[PDB]
Amino acid sequence: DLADRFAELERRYDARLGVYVPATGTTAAIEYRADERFAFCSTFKAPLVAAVLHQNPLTHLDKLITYTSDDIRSISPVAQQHVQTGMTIGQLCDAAIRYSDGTAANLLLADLGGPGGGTAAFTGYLRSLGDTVSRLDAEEPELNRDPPGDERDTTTPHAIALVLQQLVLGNALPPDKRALLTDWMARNTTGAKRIRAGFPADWKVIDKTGTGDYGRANDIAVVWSPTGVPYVVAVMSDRAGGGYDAEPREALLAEAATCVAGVLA
Amino acid sequence: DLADRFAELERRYDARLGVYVPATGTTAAIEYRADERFAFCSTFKAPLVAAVLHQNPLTHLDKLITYTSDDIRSISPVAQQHVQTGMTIGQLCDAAIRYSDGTAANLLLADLGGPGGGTAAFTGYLRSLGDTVSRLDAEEPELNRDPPGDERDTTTPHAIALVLQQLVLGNALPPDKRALLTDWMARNTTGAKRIRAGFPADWKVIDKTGTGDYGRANDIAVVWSPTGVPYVVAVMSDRAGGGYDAEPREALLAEAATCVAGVLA
Amino acid sequence: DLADRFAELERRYDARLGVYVPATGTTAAIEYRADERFAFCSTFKAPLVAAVLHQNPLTHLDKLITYTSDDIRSISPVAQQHVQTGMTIGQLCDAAIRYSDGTAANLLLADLGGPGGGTAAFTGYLRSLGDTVSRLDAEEPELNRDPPGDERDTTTPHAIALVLQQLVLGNALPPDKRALLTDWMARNTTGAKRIRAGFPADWKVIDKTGTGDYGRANDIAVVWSPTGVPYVVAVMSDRAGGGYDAEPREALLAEAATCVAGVLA
Amino acid sequence: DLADRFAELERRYDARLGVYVPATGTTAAIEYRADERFAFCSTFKAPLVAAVLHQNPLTHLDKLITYTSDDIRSISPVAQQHVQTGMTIGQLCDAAIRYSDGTAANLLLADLGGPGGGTAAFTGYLRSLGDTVSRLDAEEPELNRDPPGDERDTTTPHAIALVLQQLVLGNALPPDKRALLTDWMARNTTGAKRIRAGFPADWKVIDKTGTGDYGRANDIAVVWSPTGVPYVVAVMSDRAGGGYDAEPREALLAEAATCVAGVLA
Ligand SMILES: *C(=O)/C=C/N[C@@H](C(=O)O)C(C)(C)S(=O)O
Ligand SMILES: *C(=O)/C=C/N[C@@H](C(=O)O)C(C)(C)S(=O)O
Ligand SMILES: *C(=O)/C=C/N[C@@H](C(=O)O)C(C)(C)S(=O)O
Ligand SMILES: *C(=O)/C=C\N[C@@H](C(=O)O)C(C)(C)S(=O)O
Repeated sequence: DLADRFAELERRYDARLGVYVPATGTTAAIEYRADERFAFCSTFKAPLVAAVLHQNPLTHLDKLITYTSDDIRSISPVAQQHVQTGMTIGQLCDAAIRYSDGTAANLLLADLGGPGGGTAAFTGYLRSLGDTVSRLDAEEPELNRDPPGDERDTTTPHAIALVLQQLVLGNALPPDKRALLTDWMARNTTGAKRIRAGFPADWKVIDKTGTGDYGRANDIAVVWSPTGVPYVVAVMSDRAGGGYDAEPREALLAEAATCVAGVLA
Repeated sequence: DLADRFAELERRYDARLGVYVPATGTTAAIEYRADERFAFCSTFKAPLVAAVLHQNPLTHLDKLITYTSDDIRSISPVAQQHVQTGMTIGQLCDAAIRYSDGTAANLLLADLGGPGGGTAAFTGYLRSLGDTVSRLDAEEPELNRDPPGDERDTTTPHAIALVLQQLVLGNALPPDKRALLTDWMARNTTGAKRIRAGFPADWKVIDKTGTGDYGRANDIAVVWSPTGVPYVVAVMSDRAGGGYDAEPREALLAEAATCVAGVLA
Repeated sequence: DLADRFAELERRYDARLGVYVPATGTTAAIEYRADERFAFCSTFKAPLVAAVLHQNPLTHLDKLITYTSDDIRSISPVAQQHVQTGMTIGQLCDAAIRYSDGTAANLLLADLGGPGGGTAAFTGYLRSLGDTVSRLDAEEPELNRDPPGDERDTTTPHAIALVLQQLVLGNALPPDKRALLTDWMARNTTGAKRIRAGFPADWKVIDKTGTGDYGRANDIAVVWSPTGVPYVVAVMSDRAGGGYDAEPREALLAEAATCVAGVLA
Repeated sequence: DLADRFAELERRYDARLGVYVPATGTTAAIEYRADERFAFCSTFKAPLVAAVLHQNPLTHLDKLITYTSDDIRSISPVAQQHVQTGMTIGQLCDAAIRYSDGTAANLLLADLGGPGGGTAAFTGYLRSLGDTVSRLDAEEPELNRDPPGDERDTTTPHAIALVLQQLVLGNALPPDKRALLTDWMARNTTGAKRIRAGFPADWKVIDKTGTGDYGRANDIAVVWSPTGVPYVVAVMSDRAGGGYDAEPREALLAEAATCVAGVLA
């Protein structure tokens, strides 16, 4: 039983492990705490980019957005260097996926537009992909700091997985819009020590990481087999027992992913 | 129930798969066809270099060995380039391991001395290491093409996995010699597509490959988890039903090594 | 007349090129715009680490440095994943060289201590080595975006080439420290397409890269002949005529290197 | 100029160096002892398989050739493992290129047919490519050991370049046949320590080596620049002053190819 190994890593790293791999024609689904709620954290920036892509035509990307020093609130390695010049919507998609830029996310959220920075617009977009569970209620960085047991800004390894299956493998976007999102994820720069570290090198890995308080660490990915077969992997985790300032354990995610690789090989 | 996945691979590739992973304090031993005989092929060169190292003072490595054109009877990518200069026992060790050089292995066997070019001497070194089943009856390239069912030049995944363990991890050698074999194997250039390919890149892998007729392909290795725990992995396979000319499938080996990796995480 | 090839590359890549290789015993010094000023960019992180190493005992490298979100001001691939846990002075040295992490270089500059985040100190360390020309007046990322003609945050291929010769080949650091700096520069991950790409593979190359705006692209390195002769190579280029957003051209650097390689053979 | 580096290596390696790079549209011709005669050695097997390719249709490759133990007269790593079974013409091509198999060459010569193992036939195909100079008179291994000064079994770095240019870059063979020759030369296994070791790794290199007595070391190659420009490089060398059993110096060839690489960049 793969679940015993998934229940060993929890004890080993003292964490709560969630895993979900959508079943294919050739393989059953992998499930561990799949329908338990975990905090999005930064992983919501994947479906956030595809939202803006879906409501707006390709030219919307060349729209410039200006901002000030007060708009920078979370880790923003790209946004802090363009406060004077401003950024085009496309650049904020690149910053938000590849570098998990917090400000670009809050901006892309306002670009969706609506109540409370268009968080509701975002959940809305998740409801037209058939996901009725997930929700987003705060912005960066408060969405990372909700206490355990609270359902705000939460998702489930089961529900995000399917979302990413629809977005990268399905027909949620047109191909030329699907091309941009995939590339941004294939060039993500924050997922080296996670899912990307547990799959052999001759597997392809696109991903979007998520980190937060209470030892939260997420990586959602689409990996390709050396023969070209695609699968979707969702790994979410937190260490609430350790409290607010518990340390997130990346190795847990990399070790988990290796277990998935073994069954997927 | 990792045996089901191994039995699925055998079907997928039209091959017979044999795997052994010695037990560790934390984990149980993995066994598929562990006590069946497969052909040594060029995996006998790892303990061959051990035997040479074992019976000689370190100074012997500088002893120059000269040979003639009629000695190059198989592929010898290195020895073929030194027929006029000659080679030292060390350079023959390096080539026999790192480039699986055929001529190197026969000269080493000769340096062991005794009946039949030192095949008997080699087998006695394995008996002294406790190996009760393995046997080397011929030289390169004959030892690669024995017909199926013939027990000559065969070992078992269980037997060789335990020899490798003692040579690298145990005390069969002193540290100053053991450190040479480990290096040579650490820098093998013929197994990028086998065990190396099924294990993530943060796992250290040292190996010696073997390939022969009847679609034979083996690889024996020591692997170090990212945390530092060492494991020994014997993977051997043949496709003797397809006949003499059958094609080895390196992907089988890699895929089994990826299966072993999930179980070992 | 190697200065005819360098000039032809300048014409071809629409760039200004600077090249210095100190003279060895066997060979003369290679010079092109050698005494002209080029922006440091990230190449300052190599002597910076040597600065921290020099002023502190080896166990100072285990000091834990904690930072916040506001401290992530440029791309910081490592620092951004450790905001919770904090980084050691050893880890910061690692990431400033190998991933050219920006937050790590800024922190280290502070650990040097002194006026304006320790840039006066970094400079003073260069003055103690003999460099009377270089200067460091800003932090990351402001030090990459100085307008052409300005002398703030600049060195010269001549000047930097001699600093790197002392730090690595000379005795500006005791062997135990020196070997750490040498090892970090040997495992660089940002210089695959620059000097490394311009030398044959059987030459060992350690290096630190530099990139900025105005198509700035530098790379400083020590290289070892196959026989073991060390040379220091300082290559720097910009394209400030094409303005702030001009694209750097790595292949200019990989080609210059290929020219220096032939002359040194 | 580049000729003074070429006269340095001669002194450095105590040898006689011959370099020829035919001029292209963009570059001039590199010449050093370009018309001085050097022993073919095993580089005649490049034009040899082309000759067999040329005057036969593609189906002639499947023809089978049986032979005996007495035919095995030179280093024959592949032909010695097929005495019983025999070899097809194509195996004799691949073997004679990639592994420099002596027996396979002497059989290909005899397949061309005619006087004295058909050597005249071979020269009879060189003149038709315009080469008035070169000649082949003996078989393996005698062609490798004619004395210095003698003209049998010689070509010139100028005369064999323009054949390899026609034979890979020209219209000497149709594409179908062209494809096979080229592939065999890009998979050669005897030229890692020569031209291939002196050009950067992002340059493509195909070659056929030659080695013999009197310290004779040749390599002829077609190399591609990282941008796609092809070049023909002919390096040949002997050390006639050190006697019949003088050691060949591969390093000279690598260094000369690195010197060719610098101007070509
Ligand atoms: C991505 O959306 C955010 C993660 N936030 C964490 C991080 O590691 O970057 C914190 C908790 C450090 S943060 O909200 O600054
Ligand atoms: C190394 O010298 C540079 C770091 N930053 C520059 C870069 O090209 O990566 C900037 C200024 C563009 S950045 O902080 O991304
Ligand atoms: C052609 O491939 C040449 C072989 N010549 C020499 C070699 O080193 O390979 C000898 C000495 C083996 S030979 O005269 O056959
Ligand atoms: C040792 O057993 C390894 C390799 N040799 C085989 C190979 O596949 O290359 C032979 C015997 C077929 S070979 O001609 O080297």
